[PDB]
Amino acid sequence: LRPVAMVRPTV
Amino acid sequence: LRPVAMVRPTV
Amino acid sequence: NSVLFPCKYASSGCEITLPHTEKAEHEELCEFRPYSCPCPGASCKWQGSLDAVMPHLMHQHKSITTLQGEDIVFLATDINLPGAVDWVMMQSCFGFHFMLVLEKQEKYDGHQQFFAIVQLIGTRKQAENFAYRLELNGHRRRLTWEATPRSIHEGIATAIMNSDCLVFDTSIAQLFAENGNLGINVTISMC
Amino acid sequence: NSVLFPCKYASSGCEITLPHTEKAEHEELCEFRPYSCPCPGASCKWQGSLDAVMPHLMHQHKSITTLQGEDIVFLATDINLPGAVDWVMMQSCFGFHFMLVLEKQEKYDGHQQFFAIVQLIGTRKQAENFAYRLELNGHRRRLTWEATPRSIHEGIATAIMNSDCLVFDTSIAQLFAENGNLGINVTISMC
Ligand SMILES: [Zn+2]
Ligand SMILES: [Zn+2]
Ligand SMILES: [Zn+2]
Ligand SMILES: [Zn+2]
Repeated sequence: LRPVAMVRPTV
Repeated sequence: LRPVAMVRPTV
Repeated sequence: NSVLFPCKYASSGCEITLPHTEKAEHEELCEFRPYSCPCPGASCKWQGSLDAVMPHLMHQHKSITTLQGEDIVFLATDINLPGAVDWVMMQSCFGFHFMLVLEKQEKYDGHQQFFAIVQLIGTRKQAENFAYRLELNGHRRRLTWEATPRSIHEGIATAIMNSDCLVFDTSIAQLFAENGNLGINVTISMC
Repeated sequence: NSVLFPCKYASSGCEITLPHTEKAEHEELCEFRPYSCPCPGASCKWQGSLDAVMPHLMHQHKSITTLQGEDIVFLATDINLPGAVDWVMMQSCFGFHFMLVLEKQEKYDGHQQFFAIVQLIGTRKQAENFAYRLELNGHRRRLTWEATPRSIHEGIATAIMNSDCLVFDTSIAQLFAENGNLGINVTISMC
């Protein structure tokens, strides 16, 4: 089972 | 290695 | 205590009446459902029963190349022709005939895209028992698309509009291309 | 013609010495050229030895995620945001750190597209030993792009220019996103 990165955007 | 189908363009 | 309603096509002599909960299920397989001509381009205006579709193709359309195999190469020849273009060929296997379509489309000026997709001469229940995989290869890069075969009914202009297919710009093409030829691997498998 | 110019960057190492019309054809492919901040922002104007790069991002952009493991899931949050968006993240594995970037932009006025690609924070001899795979799942549909990663030297701008990387359009990212969120599985591997 893979790790998960919740990445935040940027305009 | 697979069979090859040499296909021609139409319009 | 249900209410039942005549199949859509009954106006083509279907004699079946079914509760709405079930009218799709049959309306799909209803052997009275009439099909258009799967061959890309409004050229042909034939129409007939599912079963008349594969003979029709191998009668009036002999330009269409065919292949027996579960894995082939669909080799879209002379990729750089300017404008709209269309390759089309056919792939028989598993007692079925699937139809592969590469298609170049310049739909937004200056941005020319390729759009490749597969479709089964069959019904949507039928399609579902199957998966296709198109794949492009170049130097140390590969791009693969999986999906389940579209259905001759549903057609493919929407699939193509939604980009529910494989799709890649020309610049890309070039990195996957061979003396002006684009080799697409294709495997159809069962499920 | 034995007029042998030193390289500019020999003021900080380089010992190569070459004919006039080969200079700028080496001075961008040097191993001694200074680096520019590999963060995909236009803003940051940092420079320094490769080894001071990872230190750079860690101090100046603490804003930026990191994860370990040769097989993670880059989850781009809230994809539908209108405009030139971008996601950046870092993936340490194999003694090395890799920069995973996903860049939404309107490439031809009237068609906005996604652009996910990976780079190794290392020298290009170094990148040539890896391969990466991004892959996007959705209901019985899957699209995969694989290739070896760039050196952050080379930078990625060129690649996305020519489209050498993974490129799909908002239309499709729809059947891939889950609740406004695109998951891209990244596996990095060796060779
Ligand atoms: Zn019926
Ligand atoms: Zn016809
Ligand atoms: Zn030099
Ligand atoms: Zn910086």
